[PDB]
Amino acid sequence: ERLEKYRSFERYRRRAEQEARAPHWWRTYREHFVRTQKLLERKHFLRELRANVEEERAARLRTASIPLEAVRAEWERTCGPYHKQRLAEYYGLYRDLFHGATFVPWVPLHVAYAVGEEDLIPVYHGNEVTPTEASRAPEVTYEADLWTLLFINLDGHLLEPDAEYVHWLLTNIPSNRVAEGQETCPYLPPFPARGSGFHRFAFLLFKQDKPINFSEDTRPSPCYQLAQRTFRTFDFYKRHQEAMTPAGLAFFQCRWDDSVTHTFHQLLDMREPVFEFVRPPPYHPKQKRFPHEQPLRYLDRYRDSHEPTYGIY
Amino acid sequence: KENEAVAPEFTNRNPRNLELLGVARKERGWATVWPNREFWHRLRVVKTQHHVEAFVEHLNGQVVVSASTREWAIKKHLYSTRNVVACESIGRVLAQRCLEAGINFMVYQPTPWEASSDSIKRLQNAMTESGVMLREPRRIY
Amino acid sequence: KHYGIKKMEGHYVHAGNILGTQRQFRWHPGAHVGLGRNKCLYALEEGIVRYTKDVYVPNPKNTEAVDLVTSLPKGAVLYKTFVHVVPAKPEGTFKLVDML
Amino acid sequence: KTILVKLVSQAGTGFSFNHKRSRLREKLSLLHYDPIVNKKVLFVEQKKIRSL
RNA sequence: GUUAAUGUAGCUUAAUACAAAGCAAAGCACUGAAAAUGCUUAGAUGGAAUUGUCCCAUAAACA
RNA sequence: UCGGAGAAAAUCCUCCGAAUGAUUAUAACCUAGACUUACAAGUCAAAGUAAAAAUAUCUUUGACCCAGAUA
Ligand SMILES: [Mg+2]
Ligand SMILES: [Mg+2]
Repeated sequence: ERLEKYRSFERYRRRAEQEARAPHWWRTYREHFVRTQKLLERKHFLRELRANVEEERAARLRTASIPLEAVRAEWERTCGPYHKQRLAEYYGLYRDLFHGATFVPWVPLHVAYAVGEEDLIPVYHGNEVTPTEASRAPEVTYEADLWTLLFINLDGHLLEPDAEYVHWLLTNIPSNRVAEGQETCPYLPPFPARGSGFHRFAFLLFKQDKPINFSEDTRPSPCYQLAQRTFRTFDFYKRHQEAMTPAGLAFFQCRWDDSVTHTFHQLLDMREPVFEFVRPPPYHPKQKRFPHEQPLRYLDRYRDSHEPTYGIY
Repeated sequence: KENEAVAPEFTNRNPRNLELLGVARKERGWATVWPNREFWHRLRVVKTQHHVEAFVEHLNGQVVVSASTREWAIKKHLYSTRNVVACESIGRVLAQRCLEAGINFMVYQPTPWEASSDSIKRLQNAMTESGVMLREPRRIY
Repeated sequence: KHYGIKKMEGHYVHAGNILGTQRQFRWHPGAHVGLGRNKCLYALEEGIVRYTKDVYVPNPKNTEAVDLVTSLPKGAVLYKTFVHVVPAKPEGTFKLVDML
Repeated sequence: KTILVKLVSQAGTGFSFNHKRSRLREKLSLLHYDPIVNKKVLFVEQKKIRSL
């Protein structure tokens, strides 16, 4: 009786939700399925905004609105890296590319694929872009002041599961200008096979201390051999981990498209493969000579062919 | 032809390949408890004494998309932390983040009294107009 | 009759297998486990059975549970026993059907 | 006391099903699924079968 | 002068990070009252270390 | 004969009830896998299809033969 009693449902709900998160000795569901200058500046603006009567009037008249672009730019500078890191880990980029190592993104990298001439499709984290839209190389811009920019097909390999294909890699990029990068790998369009799901493509940016000869990494131009596009980021960055530290991220998802047929035929010059999603066969207990109290259908579950046979006759 | 060598079985490792296809399992039990856990992605809206928040969380429990008045950029342009317009705005902020993240389908579980609340109705209007769907599609067996 | 636990914890269970019978709710459905009108518990997936304790939250609409839940003291909340099955197989895989 | 009665479909088909009603209340009439037409239609009481 | 001091907002040994947090408390509406519910209100790190003592503002008693 | 409570899985052991009734916005067809059980009878149910815009809750009888009723 000493303890007070919850007066509303919400109080119990929130307490229960917190209770679940805390560890417990008994078995539970989770086990199995699992500076000061700024502050002074910040306060001044808030008092100014509070003083503004027009803001108060608009709020109580429920007509106010907020500029999206300004918030987006502010979010990127202040705490965008923290949110950006979450997405990469959720999509498995860290575990599959760096074997579990984590690097916080810092440069608000920007990419967009030019569509025709009037418009250009942006490439955020987790966006969906068709292979046709990615036929040509995109426009890349970032605030710097060397660099290496890299492309991967994380899950598009057709023979070896671990390996991945390069689209193009520029090295020895000075400052922001990108035309000065060495074209180690010429650009190729995405080619995800039909019926094989969603593939994730990643944009990587590494800070370069001093220019390094990537002669071994360089691929011939033009190169249409898949045996040469295969590589591993983990070992690749191991040989350059002294002068290379990642600083950028951007990825998108793409499905099959008609252009993919052209890529496999015209330049890859091979027959395109087709994949289908197959479910495991249904489970049936072992067959019995006498199926007591089972319907006539019992015999159908164990037959292979649907057409009659006549044996010796 | 070297290029024509292909393994019999493809192995996509995308953590969201099956979920987007619609062929991934959703937990179907919890018939004596509220709320139902048969969702790929769920939206939780929390109202505190001084702040209002909203999260998108996967079944395992990891938050993927989050918007909160605690975020600095939001408040500096925000007159009041607890307003009907603020609920609309935080929803609009969340909506844009979801679309770029690619989370086009979601589910919401408003309690009866909370559902009647005008602010929540306004928030739903913000999400639906932005095009985030508040009911997931049925699984394909 | 013979009310009891048909399938004990740590046993491979196929889809449709009945796990428990009960006149009253001694156990509650959990993950991938359904309810029969007679209140029996069956498995909705192939996997391993597990018994675990967990917090109980009722539907808002039902009166009796809400009345009791709010009346509980601030210190703690009531618990219950839940049943879950852990799936043990991938639902499907991709295979090469044709080269065109 | 209660009486068992036969409800007949008014779709032109002969489909019927048996229901229960207390002898005190009026004759029953209901909506029900008609398999032959594959639609919901009215069923109207036509005859008495037995008293239970 | 020595103690004792009291030193993020009623409370918290919230926090120093990507926020000065959570809770208590307040107004109006909703008619038995209260509670619940919806819409609203007002706020603080004296200030450090170093944390899981100063430090001076302050400070009764010591004096 | 069947069901509920104690003894506690024995009894000619200690008790109460049942051979229904009320409300029903009307609850289809088809089908993996299981419980219960000497036999016979009795329970629960994914997916698919169909009507609609998913389950009616209260909670307990009788084989075969042989005669009925109508369409
Ligand atoms: Mg039998
Ligand atoms: Mg079904």
